[PDB]
Amino acid sequence: MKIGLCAFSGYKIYPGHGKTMVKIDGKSFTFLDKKCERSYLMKRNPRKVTWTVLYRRKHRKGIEEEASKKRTRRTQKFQRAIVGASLAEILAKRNMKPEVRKAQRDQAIKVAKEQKRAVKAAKKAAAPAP
Amino acid sequence: MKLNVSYPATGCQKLFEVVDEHKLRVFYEKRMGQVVEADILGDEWKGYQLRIAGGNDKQGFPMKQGVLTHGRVRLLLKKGHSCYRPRRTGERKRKSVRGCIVDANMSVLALVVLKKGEKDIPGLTDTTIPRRLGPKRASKIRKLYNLSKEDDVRRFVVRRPLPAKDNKKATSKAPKIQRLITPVVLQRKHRRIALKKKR
Amino acid sequence: LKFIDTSSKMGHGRFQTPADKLAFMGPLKKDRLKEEAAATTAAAAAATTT
RNA sequence: ACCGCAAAAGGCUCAUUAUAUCAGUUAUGGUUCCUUAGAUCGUUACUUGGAUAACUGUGGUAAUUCUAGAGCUAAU
RNA sequence: GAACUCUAGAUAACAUGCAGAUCGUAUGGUCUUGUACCGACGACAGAUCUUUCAAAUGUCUGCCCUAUCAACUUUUGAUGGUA
RNA sequence: UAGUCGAUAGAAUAAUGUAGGUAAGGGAAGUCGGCAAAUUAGAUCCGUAACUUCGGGAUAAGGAUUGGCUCUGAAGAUUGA
RNA sequence: UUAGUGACGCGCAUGAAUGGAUUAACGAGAUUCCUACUGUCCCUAUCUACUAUCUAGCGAAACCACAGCCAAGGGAACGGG
RNA sequence: AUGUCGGCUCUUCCUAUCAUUGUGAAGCAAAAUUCACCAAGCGUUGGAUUGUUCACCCAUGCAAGGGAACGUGAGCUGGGU
RNA sequence: GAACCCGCAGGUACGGACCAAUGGCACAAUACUUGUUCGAGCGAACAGUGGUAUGACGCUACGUCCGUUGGAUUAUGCCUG
RNA sequence: GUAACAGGCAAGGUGUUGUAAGUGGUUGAGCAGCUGCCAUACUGCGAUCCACUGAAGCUUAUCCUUUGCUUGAUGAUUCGA
Repeated sequence: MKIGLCAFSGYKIYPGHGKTMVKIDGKSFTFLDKKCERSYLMKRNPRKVTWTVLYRRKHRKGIEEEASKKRTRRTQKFQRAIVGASLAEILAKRNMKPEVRKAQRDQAIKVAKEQKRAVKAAKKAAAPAP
Repeated sequence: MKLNVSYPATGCQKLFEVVDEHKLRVFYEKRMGQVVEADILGDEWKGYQLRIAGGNDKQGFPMKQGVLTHGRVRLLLKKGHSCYRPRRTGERKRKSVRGCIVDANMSVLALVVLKKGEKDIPGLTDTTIPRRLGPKRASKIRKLYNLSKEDDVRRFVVRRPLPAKDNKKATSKAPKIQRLITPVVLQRKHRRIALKKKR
Repeated sequence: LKFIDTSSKMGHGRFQTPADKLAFMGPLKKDRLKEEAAATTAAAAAATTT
């Protein structure tokens, strides 16, 4: 038997202890006890009823435990290598510092000059022939 | 219940079944994101911390973060939310949805382990169920390798060799380094500026 | 047996245990006042000594 | 699969509906117009950044479908 | 029909979009060859303006029978002014 | 204000009374019979039939609203500038 | 629905100022249906004040052949004897 | 001067037993009902109408048996008479 | 077509308990509210319990809990004779 | 039995009601009345709100409890084998 919460006064409803009303629609309202039942049957605003935990939260009475929970998560879990080049090989490319990287760059650019000049020249050679 | 517990640090996931009510009970009234100590869960999981990542119940409308009800609730949901990826533009649907907090109605918990305890469970720890694929784009190869604009990819891009099996001389696929500072696009920059000034 | 209704028959028993009362009923002018009195008495003692 | 565009109607029927609809007659200094056609942008990263689908794997409810969770990766 | 805010501006202030980190065709000029500088077409954006496909409302005039329906609209816009 | 407080009193405050009330849920099943009891009631506003001797029926029926506080308007008298 | 109402009316034993019929308005009048309502009831319960009760004081009466346990029997055919 | 009838309320018994118990009959195959027995221990009702017992209907329950103290007006009601 | 005993669960009608829950009552308790009075205020008094909302110790419902087991032997089926 | 006491409180638990008085706040639709050598306002009134205040009051007489307080502890008659 499950301890429920009074949907107007917030008070815990220990086994049987009072009454639960289920509307036609059906919206289940749970009452600890008659005083609650009768006040809300009489159509009182729980927000103007200082006997509810509901008003007390709004009205800043008591709280403490609920207010302590909320703040701080950044989260950065991993590098993502496996398949492309079996882990070690991606780790090797990953590590090789800037100075060596600039070398690889510049060497490739130097090789590329010759092919660009060659094709420009070759097209310049080809054009006279017709 | 059933725990789909993942050690996602090796990218792994395995399935375990908790028969015992007391062990099961630990999860009760814990919410998504909340930290559980696994020593009460099991003798195998001593010093394992469990984060509730997810869950799916019996009668399994999927756990949606923060609707808090232990039971189920009907929600009108919108692009692009949790329990809502809609095929069609401005589509709004009303679903039953199960809510966030572990209760005895739960078929499958989805658990990410925060911490490796004292003891290696084999299928999670030992075997690597991998870290899928290398970045491809010049830009994301940039920060993984920490290449910052001086130090360019070309041959740093992941070259995997795949045989097509039968009846094949095994080939390697480069693949396409998008937005390399490929000269063609550079010259289109020059052209756009060209049209503005000339006009 | 799974539960006993330990709540006040005196008449309409909200709360089973005095510990359950403290959980729902927030910082009443009550126990805290007694503590406040004690601290005051200590400050008085400390003044007299100096 | 993302993205963009179509799906606002073809089609059907004529119920409500009698100055209403609507035809002819017209107005918009009372307004909106994608599109297409044509023209227009010289007031310290130049090609950067990271997250997700498709994907991969694991799942949920008896179900269409709806999607949960984990790990990638693109952009007009 | 003009003291139109008209297609547009000056003076005084405003907020906040635009100005491509696109793509495909095809590459040239010129090397100090940086992989430099600068360059055509139209696809899709794009902002102002027109045009085009449109559109919503508004003018004039017209509809069957019925008085065994003669007064009707204004409870709460009815009909007009002003904002 | 004027006049009373005398209706023999005290303690208990039983039943049954008398006189005054209340009662879930159902709501006249009660009874000879709605008897007793209850609902209803003032005011202002809206709405208002059968039938009719046109006067009524009428407070028909059926509905709305009412405190307190704080403002505002309207509604008079008299000479004077 | 031995009720009522509208009909039918050879109406035992209706009926025309011996007034007959119809009827608005009116009635602490007779009667019937529905509703609202309620402790009228199902089905009972509780409460107020004053009593009943007990006590201080004060204090009758009705009635009374003799008076007062039943059953059957006989008997003026129903006995407290 | 022996407080009419019914209805309300309340009593105990009786059977010539409808139901229930245990039984015997059946042209009782089952189901069902009918007959009869020991048996009154235990049921035998809620309403519409009537003042009505009686009656007549409606509804349920396996079943809605019948009688005695013309019961019962310092108990009621006073409805019929 | 045996709702048939073994066996099982519930309810009915009756009776007796019990008030924890649930429901009912009002402490003239507490609050609110009207009219009046106490200079106003607080807090009360008066409206023969002022009204209204809630309402405990307590009582009590429609609430819930509890209601045994054999012999003798009838009816009757039977032994032996 | 100056103590296992008993009783009256106050205290505490437990209830009930629902946020007291007083004080502070332009909380507050607003309003009066005086206006500067210049900003401008303030002084009172104002249902209600908020803070002190889940408070104050009430609590069982037929609550529970008490190394707390104080107090009581000091009458009559009659009876045998």
